[PDB]
Amino acid sequence: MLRIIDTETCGLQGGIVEIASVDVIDGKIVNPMSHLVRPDRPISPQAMAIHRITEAMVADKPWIEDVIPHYYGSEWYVAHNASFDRRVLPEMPGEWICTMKLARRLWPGIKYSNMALYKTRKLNVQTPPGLHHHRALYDCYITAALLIDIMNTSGWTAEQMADITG
Amino acid sequence: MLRIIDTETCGLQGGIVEIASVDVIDGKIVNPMSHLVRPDRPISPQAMAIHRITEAMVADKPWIEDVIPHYYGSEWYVAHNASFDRRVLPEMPGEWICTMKLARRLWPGIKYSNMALYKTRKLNVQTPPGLHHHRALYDCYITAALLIDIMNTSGWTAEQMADITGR
DNA sequence: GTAGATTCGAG
DNA sequence: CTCGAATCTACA
Ligand code: NA
Ligand code: NA
Ligand code: NA
Ligand code: NA
Repeated sequence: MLRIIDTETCGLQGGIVEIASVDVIDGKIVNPMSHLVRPDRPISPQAMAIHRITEAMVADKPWIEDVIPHYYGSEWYVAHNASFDRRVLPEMPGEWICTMKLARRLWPGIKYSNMALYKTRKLNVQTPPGLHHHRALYDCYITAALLIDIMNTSGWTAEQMADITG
Repeated sequence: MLRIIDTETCGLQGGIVEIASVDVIDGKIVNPMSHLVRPDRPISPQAMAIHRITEAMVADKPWIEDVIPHYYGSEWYVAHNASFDRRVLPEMPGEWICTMKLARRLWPGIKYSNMALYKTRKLNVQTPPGLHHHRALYDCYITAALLIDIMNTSGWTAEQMADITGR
């Protein structure tokens, strides 16, 4: 069972405005979670321009320390540029897989943003209502679609995908 | 006064088979020097295909040690990828300027080899007689012309050029 | 800001 | 063919 994970932050240095996940089991996306989170610092304008989460939206929410355990219990954590998410988030009890590194191995000499791989691979997922790109959950559905494409293209197992990641 | 320094070697680790300089004063190139040098090691065939200098050509020349004293005493040294010359040559006083770095900053988005720049900047230089590309002295005049173009175009002072190089 | 992959000069 | 410093990329 693979658990795509994504996080919106106050900026590049860290802070979480949101976290979301979906699970990939048997080539199907299931079990979506998402949480707006009260960050440990101000939300930089550059980052708000991007995810458009405001201070008022996260002011009555829980600290990351108190939300993160809702995401425990997967063997495998997948993320696009997983190094980012593994740095800004607290310690996750599981192994990491990076869809960015796997997309490069598979398809050399292209662009490797979450969203560029989506279009280049001509992917389609159902994405939840009320949630635009660069929200934790939306982007989860994107990164999960991408994983499924990577698994259907290579036959790589979770364990192999982690080996390539590390 | 800026002294352009260039060096032909045995490989990309070092060993000196040739050295040469010219001096650039008020946009004019003067005081050319060059020496063939006996290297502290074998001339690899990879280097030899470039500079064209055989073992027999430098078998009874002086070692770098006996010859580097002619080159000392400038306040400023200039070389194309000075990193390289600085590494393979004996330690040199004065301040270093790197034309590769200056070209990168002045003209982003092109090639930065001595000879690429020579062509793109459409340089004209008076080269020495009976030499060719990758003969220390020959390359000096190329790198000197590029420096004089870089200075005319940017108006950078030496101190500004040393800053850009990385003091 | 980050850390890793890629590039590009010198002989 | 060697190998670094400089230049990209992804992430918010
Ligand atoms: Na992300
Ligand atoms: Na995102
Ligand atoms: Na040189
Ligand atoms: Na040369």
